[PDB]
Amino acid sequence: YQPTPEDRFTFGLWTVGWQGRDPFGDATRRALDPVESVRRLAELGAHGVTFHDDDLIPFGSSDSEREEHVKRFRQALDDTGMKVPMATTNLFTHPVFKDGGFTANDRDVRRYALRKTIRNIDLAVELGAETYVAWGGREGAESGGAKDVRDALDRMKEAFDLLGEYVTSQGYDIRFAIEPKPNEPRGDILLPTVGHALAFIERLERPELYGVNPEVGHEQMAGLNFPHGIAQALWAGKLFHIDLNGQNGIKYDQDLRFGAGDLRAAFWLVDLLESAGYSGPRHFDFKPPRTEDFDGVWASAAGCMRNYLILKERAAAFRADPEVQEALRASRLDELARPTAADGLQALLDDRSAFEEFDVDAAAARGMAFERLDQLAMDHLLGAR
Amino acid sequence: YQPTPEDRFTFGLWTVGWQGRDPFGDATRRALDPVESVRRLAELGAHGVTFHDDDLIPFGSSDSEREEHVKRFRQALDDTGMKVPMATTNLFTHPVFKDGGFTANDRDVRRYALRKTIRNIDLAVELGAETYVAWGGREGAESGGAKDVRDALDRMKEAFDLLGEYVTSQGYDIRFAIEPKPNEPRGDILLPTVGHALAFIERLERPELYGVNPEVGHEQMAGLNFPHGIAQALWAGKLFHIDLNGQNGIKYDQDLRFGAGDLRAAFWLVDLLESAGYSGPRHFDFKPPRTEDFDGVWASAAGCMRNYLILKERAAAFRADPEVQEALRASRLDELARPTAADGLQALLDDRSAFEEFDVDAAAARGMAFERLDQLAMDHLLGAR
Amino acid sequence: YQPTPEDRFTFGLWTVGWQGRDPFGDATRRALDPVESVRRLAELGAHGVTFHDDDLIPFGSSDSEREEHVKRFRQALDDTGMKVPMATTNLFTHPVFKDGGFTANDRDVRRYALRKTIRNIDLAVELGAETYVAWGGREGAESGGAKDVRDALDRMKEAFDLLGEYVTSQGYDIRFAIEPKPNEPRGDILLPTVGHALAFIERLERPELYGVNPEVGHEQMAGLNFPHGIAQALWAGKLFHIDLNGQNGIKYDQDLRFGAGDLRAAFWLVDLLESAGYSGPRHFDFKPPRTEDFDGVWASAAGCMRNYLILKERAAAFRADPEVQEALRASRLDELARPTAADGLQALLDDRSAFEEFDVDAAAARGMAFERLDQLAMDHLLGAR
Amino acid sequence: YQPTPEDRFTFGLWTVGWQGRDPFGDATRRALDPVESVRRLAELGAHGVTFHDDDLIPFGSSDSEREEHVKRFRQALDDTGMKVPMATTNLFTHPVFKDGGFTANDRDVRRYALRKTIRNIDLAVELGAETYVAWGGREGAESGGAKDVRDALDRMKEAFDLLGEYVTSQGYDIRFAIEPKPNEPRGDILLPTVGHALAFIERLERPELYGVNPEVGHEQMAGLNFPHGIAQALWAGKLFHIDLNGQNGIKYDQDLRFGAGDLRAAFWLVDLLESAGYSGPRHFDFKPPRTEDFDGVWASAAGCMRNYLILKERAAAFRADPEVQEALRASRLDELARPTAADGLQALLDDRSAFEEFDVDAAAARGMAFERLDQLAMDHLLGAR
Ligand SMILES: [Mn+2]
Ligand SMILES: [Mn+2]
Ligand SMILES: [Mn+2]
Ligand SMILES: [Mn+2]
Ligand SMILES: [Mn+2]
Ligand SMILES: [Mn+2]
Ligand SMILES: [Mn+2]
Ligand SMILES: [Mn+2]
Repeated sequence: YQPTPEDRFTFGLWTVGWQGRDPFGDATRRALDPVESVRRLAELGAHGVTFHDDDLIPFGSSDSEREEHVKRFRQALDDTGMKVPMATTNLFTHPVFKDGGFTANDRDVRRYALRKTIRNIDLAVELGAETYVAWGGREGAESGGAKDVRDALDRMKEAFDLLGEYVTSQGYDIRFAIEPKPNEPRGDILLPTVGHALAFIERLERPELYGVNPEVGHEQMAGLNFPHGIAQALWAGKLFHIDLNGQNGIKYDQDLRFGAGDLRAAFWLVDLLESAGYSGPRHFDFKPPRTEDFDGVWASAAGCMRNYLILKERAAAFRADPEVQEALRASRLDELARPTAADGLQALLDDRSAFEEFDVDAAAARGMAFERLDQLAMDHLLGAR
Repeated sequence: YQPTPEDRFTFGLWTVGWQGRDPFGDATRRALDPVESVRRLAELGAHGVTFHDDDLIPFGSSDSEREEHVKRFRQALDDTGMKVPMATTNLFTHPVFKDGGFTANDRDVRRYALRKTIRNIDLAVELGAETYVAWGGREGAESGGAKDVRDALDRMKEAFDLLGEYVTSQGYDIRFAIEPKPNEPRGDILLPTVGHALAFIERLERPELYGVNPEVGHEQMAGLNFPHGIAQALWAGKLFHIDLNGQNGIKYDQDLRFGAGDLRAAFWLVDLLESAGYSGPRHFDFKPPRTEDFDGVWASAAGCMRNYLILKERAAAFRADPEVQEALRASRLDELARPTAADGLQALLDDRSAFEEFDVDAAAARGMAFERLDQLAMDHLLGAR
Repeated sequence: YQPTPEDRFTFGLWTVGWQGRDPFGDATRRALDPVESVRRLAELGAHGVTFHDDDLIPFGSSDSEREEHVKRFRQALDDTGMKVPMATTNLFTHPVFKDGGFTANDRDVRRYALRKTIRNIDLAVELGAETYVAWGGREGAESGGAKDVRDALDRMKEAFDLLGEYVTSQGYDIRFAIEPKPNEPRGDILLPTVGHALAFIERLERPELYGVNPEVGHEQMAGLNFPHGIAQALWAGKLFHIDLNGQNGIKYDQDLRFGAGDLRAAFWLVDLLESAGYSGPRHFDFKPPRTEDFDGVWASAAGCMRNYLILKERAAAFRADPEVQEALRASRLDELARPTAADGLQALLDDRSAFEEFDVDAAAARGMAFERLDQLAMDHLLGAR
Repeated sequence: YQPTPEDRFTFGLWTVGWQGRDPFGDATRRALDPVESVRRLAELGAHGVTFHDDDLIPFGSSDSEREEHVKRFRQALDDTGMKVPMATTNLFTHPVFKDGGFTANDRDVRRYALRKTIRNIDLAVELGAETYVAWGGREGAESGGAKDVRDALDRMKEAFDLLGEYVTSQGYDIRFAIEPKPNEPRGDILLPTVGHALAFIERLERPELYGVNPEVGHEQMAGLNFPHGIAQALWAGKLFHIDLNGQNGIKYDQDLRFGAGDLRAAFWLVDLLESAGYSGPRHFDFKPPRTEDFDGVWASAAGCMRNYLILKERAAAFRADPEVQEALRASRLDELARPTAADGLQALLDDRSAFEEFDVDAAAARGMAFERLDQLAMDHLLGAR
């Protein structure tokens, strides 16, 4: 279960570089040099890294400081052949963004947010990012009066439309991926799920330019089925990127290493991604627990990729197993793929077998055989076949 | 706080009619005659009633039995002047639907589900329904292998497309409203939130024919902000109908009377509906707790309407209060309503005041004054102003 | 992973015998004869069965009907050598119990609840039950005014004290196990967690007679760590019995087969039970999903026991692995077992190494190595060592 | 609704003093001088303030630095007549506590934690604290192997026993209050609910010295009914102190001002505290949202107290209302207060009216009238009576 760069595993600078500050705790680790992160992740078999602007270039950097940070980073990338498939803006950390970036009540803040984003889009393109992620962590409210959500959605559309106009004007190929999260740090965050983000995108001027960057933990913070959400994103053609981590149901965003939290959900996710032929980065947005030293950081990072590869093997064996294939037939997964009424409305209306002469009781009596199928899945996950 | 018909309060037959069977409990109340329900609801100042097919006509009724049930119901409606603004299909109760209606793995069940729906659409239109609701309560899974969600969404789209074709073919004015729910009775339900439903609708052949019927409790079962969800639905022009009730956060679907559960959320919902000039039914999908006799049923129903009317008064008083108008200005709600960059992309890019010359620290230092605003809101809700 | 009776796997009649009625659904399976359940479970390698009074003897049975039901049951038990280690009362299904048994507001209902319980205690003793379970599913409220909880706890203590007096008076060896659940079917249930039940027991007249019967799904309905709860129960000497099943975090009580839901929690539970040398029944309180026919029922039941046995093997291999043993030392699990201050208060106060001369920074710099340990645990669970 | 000192409203230094650092955000406010906090809180009509050691004296202060901080604080207290009814230790912020204080795997950390606590107990007593709170925020785990919970509870008991020995040895009157929290910042925290804490206390050497300090938000993070929890604490005689704030169900710890979050729960809490004649501090552990400037801080703090006083008025009016007294009788709350079987076990056994001759159907038919009662409660809360 050794990762190779062809596996397209990527990590945010901010993941292995998390110093372990939480709402009740000071840092437990010194800052990481992005250069060290690039080299160490390469050694572990990573494909690439990602960054917020402010991960790579300290906020408030001079142009000359900015140049030096980027130069050193590119030297590390060039030396190792590591890629930068995705980049994003920090519109959450600085107190200016305390009521949001794109949907800050203060108009001057909204304009600044856009300029900050646009600057980093340029850098992303220079570094070869195919996807530009937007997580609106500060977009929302703790109280009802604070935020008119219709107005906020107007501002959010305006922002994303302007970003679309910008990339088009520049002839960039980069696409946008909106990252939903239901809450935290805001009491409620706008576009709280994959669903809300997908719906919003349809109302943008150039919807083709926007998809989703769903995160395992985020959907699970709403107690939602992450594989189901990813399925709908795939169905919409909108899975531009994905964030992989672990979460123990409905609490604060834990950002455990992938495979931790809901193990079975991780299995069904990997099954879906591989079955669907998702070709995007397998990106880990995770935090090595602050209990850990740097040995633990790199162990946790390695664990992300290991767990993906184990689950990939087990999902593949599941699908390849003739006993499972028969179980799928027994459960009529194959019938689910048949059109309901390719014969058309009139044919359906005129079909006595579909109502008048439908034996509801015979149909009802048919077991779905789902439990046998699921225990085959369990056996395969646990290598108990 | 006396309800009158022009308040547009409506109830499902299945609400006041709930006999109090739960997963651990037998009925605590005898079945209600729909005729009595109509009469009692009329006396309480209800505008209308709604029904599943199987609430009005017992499943498997003969034509003569069906005619007699509909005859008696129509007489009650005519006697009282009660309206039927909405109806729906029961695609969840009968064992045949144990793996779904429209997305049953069994093709013959999918076809039956459609025929059952179409039959009731005709009756709904006869009785004057402007909205036809679909709650796909059995669409989903308890286990990962049981349901291919991409295939399921293909079948779901086919079903809704066919229903659209049908209403078009008949020259009906009735529109569909998809009712999301995250879980229960399936382990996970497809289209689990307002977001997922809105997204799905955009992929239908005739999206204009479909909106959402969000339920307070359902969004809150995912820990989501219901007012925020309703805001997004309104933003999308897709709030065709709404289900009002109470829920205490993330647990089984409680269907408490409206005002119970999250009282603050109820306030902000009514504020939004009234502000936005929602003109649809105020429909209660609730269950009088099984502790109650019939006196308690009618008390609970009266409570739904009473609570709406109190909250309406308090929300209106909030928005009218000069002190609140000043607080909203202090919190820059007015700035939120102004376009971020009506001067356009190029002007934004060239605006040094938006970046190089933006005083981030001065902006960050401005308090949002949200707490003062919210306490004004609290004072108004509690009548302590 | 073949179960043997020595494994002490037990099932409620109501588990495999669940006909699949849920709050939105009619039965999907015919009723099971307890006699068939005994014989089929025996064939699958079960140790025993359990029952509510009303599972074995239909409510309202004549004495002669009661005698015939029990006679047939005992013939099946005697034929197979199947045991009845636990029994319980149904104080939830009948509408009389709509506001509770022991803490019904109606005093006459409370007295009836006790008499119903006492009758079944006698039967339990006849059948050789070592544990008598009480799940107060109807003890609680949907509204604040309905239930004075101090009064309710007075009534609950009175009831349990009377039950203690009864078993003592009869010289029975049977002990009581209180089963917590946070909600459902009541909006909130009294003694909602293992903690609340443990605390309550300490205030009973004869606390030695009472322990807990924790259920996986129930604790997880409060988003709690079930293994942690079981640890505290073990610490208190109060794990008389346990209910094993699966649950996907915070929603309605799913009662999935054991191993389903939170797989990693199941692993850590089995690790703890085996490590602690828990000698009580491994009891499954689960429901074969209503999607299933009887083939699926028995497959689901078999899966309960299979999953326990796989997890038992993996937990044992984890603990036996010298690499894991070293990881545990690296993480100072062994230091956790050392008394903090066996040298006593004065010694601690006078110990400069404990404050004045404690190098906080050196201590802080020590990594806990928890991530390496946890990935060893993951490898072992998945058989990827 | 003007607060005055005799209302016993108290605030942590860390509440109004919160600089607004969260897991995704830098400070939005400058540090507050405790002297200013004391003065401002006094002007708002606060009774008292509380502190962690490290709120009052910066970690690692010299004796001269410590004396100067305490000197200035004492002067503020003396100037204003503000009391210090409670204090506590910070065993969570410093990296040394990253795996806990009392249940750190590292023995030397456990000993340090105790010495740090004991130092502050002395200061607490000097300043007139009647209660010493312990929130073990770092006691727990993110992973299953990291913490043996039985061993941890052994260490936790040792720690609390030693603290009991200390206060006894010094002849202090101060009592301990353990503050439960289910999670955050640990993945799971030991003693996660009021229940678990109550249970644990019963196993201490001197249980009379220990109660609970429950927090609204903490119980609600497990989706529990806070009033119910407080009722059980009162029942046990263990409500030594209470933390008041707001929380929106199952998510990160929000620490909204009291009255925000679950408003209904706030009502029923105040009703209970006042009815039970709780005489302890009404302490607010809250954070003014980081959106706010200092004007917003003091508004938020004022809101805490205002909301308590409104709810107090409404609860008193509810209980005083003859209509409510009648509704409570109709719902048999008076019957709940009567012993079930003061006639004793034998009399109960011999009472045919309790079984053979009990009319179950007549009992079942009696409505509980809970909905009428609750709507009276709603009317009173909203001032609509
Ligand atoms: Mn996250
Ligand atoms: Mn992410
Ligand atoms: Mn509902
Ligand atoms: Mn509904
Ligand atoms: Mn259960
Ligand atoms: Mn159970
Ligand atoms: Mn808190
Ligand atoms: Mn607190």
